[PDB]
Amino acid sequence: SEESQAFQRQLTALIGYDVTDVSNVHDDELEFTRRGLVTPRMAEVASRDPKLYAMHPWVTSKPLPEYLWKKIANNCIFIVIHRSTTSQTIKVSPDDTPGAILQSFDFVLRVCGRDEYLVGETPIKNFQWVRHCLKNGEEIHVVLDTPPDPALDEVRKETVSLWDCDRKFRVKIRGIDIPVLDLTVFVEANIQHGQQVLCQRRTSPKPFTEEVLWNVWLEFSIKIKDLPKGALLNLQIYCGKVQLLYYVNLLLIDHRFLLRRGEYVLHMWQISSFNADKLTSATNPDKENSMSISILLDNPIALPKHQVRAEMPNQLRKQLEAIIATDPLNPLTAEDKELLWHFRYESLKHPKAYPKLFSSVKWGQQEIVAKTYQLLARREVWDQSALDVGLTMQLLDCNFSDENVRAIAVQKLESLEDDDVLHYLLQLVQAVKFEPYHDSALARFLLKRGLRNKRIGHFLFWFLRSEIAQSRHYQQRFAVILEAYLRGCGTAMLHDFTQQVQVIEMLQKVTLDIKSLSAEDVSSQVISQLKQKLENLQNSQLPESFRVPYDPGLKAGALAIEKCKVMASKKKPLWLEFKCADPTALSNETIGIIFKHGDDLRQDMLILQILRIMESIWETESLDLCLLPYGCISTGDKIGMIEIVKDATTIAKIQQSTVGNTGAFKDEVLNHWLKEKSPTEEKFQAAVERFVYSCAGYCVATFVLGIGDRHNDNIMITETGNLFHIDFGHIERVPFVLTPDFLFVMGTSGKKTSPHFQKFQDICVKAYLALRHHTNLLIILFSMMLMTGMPQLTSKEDIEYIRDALTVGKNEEDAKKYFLDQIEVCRDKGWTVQFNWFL
Ligand SMILES: Cc1c(-c2cccnc2)nc2cc(F)ccc2c1N1CC(C)(C)c2ccc(N3CCOCC3)cc21
Repeated sequence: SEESQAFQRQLTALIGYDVTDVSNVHDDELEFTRRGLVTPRMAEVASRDPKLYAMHPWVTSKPLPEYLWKKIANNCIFIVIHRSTTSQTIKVSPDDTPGAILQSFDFVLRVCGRDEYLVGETPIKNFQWVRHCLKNGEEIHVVLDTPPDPALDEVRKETVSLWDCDRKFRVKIRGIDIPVLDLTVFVEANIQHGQQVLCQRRTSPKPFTEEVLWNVWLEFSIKIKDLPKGALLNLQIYCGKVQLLYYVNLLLIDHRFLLRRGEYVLHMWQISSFNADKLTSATNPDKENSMSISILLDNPIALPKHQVRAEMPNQLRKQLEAIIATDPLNPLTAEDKELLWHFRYESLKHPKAYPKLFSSVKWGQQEIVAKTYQLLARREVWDQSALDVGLTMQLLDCNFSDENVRAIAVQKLESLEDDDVLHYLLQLVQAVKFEPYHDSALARFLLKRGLRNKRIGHFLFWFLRSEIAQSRHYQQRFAVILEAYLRGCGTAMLHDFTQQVQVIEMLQKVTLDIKSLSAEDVSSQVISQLKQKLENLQNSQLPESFRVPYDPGLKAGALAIEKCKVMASKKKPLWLEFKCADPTALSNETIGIIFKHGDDLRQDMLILQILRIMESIWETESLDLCLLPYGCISTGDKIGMIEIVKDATTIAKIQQSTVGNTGAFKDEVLNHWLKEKSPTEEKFQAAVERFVYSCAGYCVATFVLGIGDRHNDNIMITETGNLFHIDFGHIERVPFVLTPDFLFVMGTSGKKTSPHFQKFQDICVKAYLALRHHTNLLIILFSMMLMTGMPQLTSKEDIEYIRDALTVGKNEEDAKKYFLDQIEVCRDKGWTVQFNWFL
């Protein structure tokens, strides 16, 4: 090809990884998966509606919450429509479709300021933009526009069976080789299914020289026929009690159902328990620095494909139901497992048993797996059950290495409306890390949902890009998936993405480079160089405009160079501000972005995403808690962008402005800072109200996530009362932050109970118990968040935190008093922890 000369090179610049490269493989799975994904791409590319894809209307089908109906004025909402200069307002009823607004005099209603549209056979109350304008209390400003051309979305034209082998499995350990290094070393070969170790053998310990040869056949007790698809040969290196130093993996049954054979020279990863990177089929690309193991597999041999009780004692049925009932983090004993397995079919009638049930399968037995597959072909009850994401997630996590088990989870995700895919996208993307193969139902599901929706597609991109840039363990796989998406998203977005990448690489350089200029307190000279470079950048590199990666509605244009700065901070982040590229954007507010190196923002992304989830949980119960989960995209290695939240300062700086440094903390400061930012009493008390919700939200949220105890230049408030935590990329005590200054805004002091503080407790306990009505879901998101986002060798102990936090097994009454105890610890401690942070 001759125009693939541009296209492929263009794809590599957009992906941030050369997909075609085969220097770091030992088989052809990645290349296979590229080819295997063409079909699911062609299928979505071809079946999606050209025009709806072009306008990507962002819509929901949940009920309009109680808090937003109470904001409707006599079943009528106002919409302002703009032509040239002149515009006029129109009365509308929540049920009005855009078409039923068009004939009210071919064009299309575009939102003012944004690349957001109000088109399609859904009521106007069902568009998120409208729901946003009610949320904050804004008028809906639209523009009579001609619909964008689908031609721009155009997509460029593109011999013996296994269950007959009764011989025991064995692998030759030839030896190991470190290029550069006084103890001893041995090799541990685990046959793994999920996190479960089926069989384990060791070499005898040898002296640890830069080369160690064993030449030994490690014979296993598991038969070849007893190997299940998705089994991992996990080779590990310990030294000497012992210590794990290098790990590496190899699928025993490969992507064409063939049993793995022959000579392998695999490069291994170092160490710096439950951790997604520990499961990777990827080899270490650093050939020169890293340790490698040499092995031999020999005996082709292929794995094939296949083609009742329900009357139990009382004591037994209950014991089963007690097991089904326990949380996702509860250990199943041998007794538990044997019980679930025997009552297989009774258990199948309970969708909630599924995780626990398929955790009872002895995957090291061919016949058992067969019975399991029999069982899965009988899933009417499952197939009929209403979607449960908490349940669906549990089956996609690290404890399930089975294509068919995982398929049934992805089956349920199929029914998510595009709104919920956005809510779970990040976590789903991360769950790809648990998939035993590069091609899987989960990867294809993300592929096609991404292709069907420019919004899911846009974030999909950034999420895969984020990992490709900083995970050697999973860049190859994500790269394959992203290339797949890119070859289907259509020229328009490829042009968008291209612009987006260029801009952020221009700016990352200006961050990299500026950071270097400062001895750790802003220099006078650094202002010269920054403002020079930002002018020197706008001259001949920055485009007329680019999409804001954390908000793809918003196009950013020229820089507000005058307003750009670098914080008095040790990580020297950039404070950039951009004019909106949209003339129709009847704002004047800039678009504010922070660029920061030094922090791992993948951790922020994860926590922020969880917060958006807690929000929608609250929505199901008609609660609003006015969390502020600001946009934040990680783009590379310890570097990314952060939404600047307009009119907001930190609690600490409010303490630093009235009292000064060495914080002799005063209580009245916040309340009269608020007062002094409020114009009227009306807008003041609304701001105090917003604070009661804001505070309680972040109280409940931070405690549950165990990130509650915080230094308070990490808590921010808007001039309109909105409290919100920031910089999550960090982590005697305190459950969450509820200081005398917050309490005084509520109207309390030391030991009292104002009208608002009662409401605070009321709102708290409601929020806390609402979360508990999704215990299972939060537990799994938290587990998954730890395993894929926080490198820490994260243990059971780390994860068991949220069990306690959400007081599992406890009744509603008992937990309400648990949470109220928490509040009272904060009441009791006052300024102690805050003061203690200082040093
Ligand atoms: C709090 C604050 C502030 C700040 C703003 C108002 C009052 N006091 C401090 N200014 C900054 C200016 C910069 F150029 C860079 C960073 C900050 C900054 N930080 C520090 C840090 C940890 C990098 C950070 C992380 C998130 C945020 N956000 C602030 C914008 O709101 C969304 C998130 C700010 C800051």
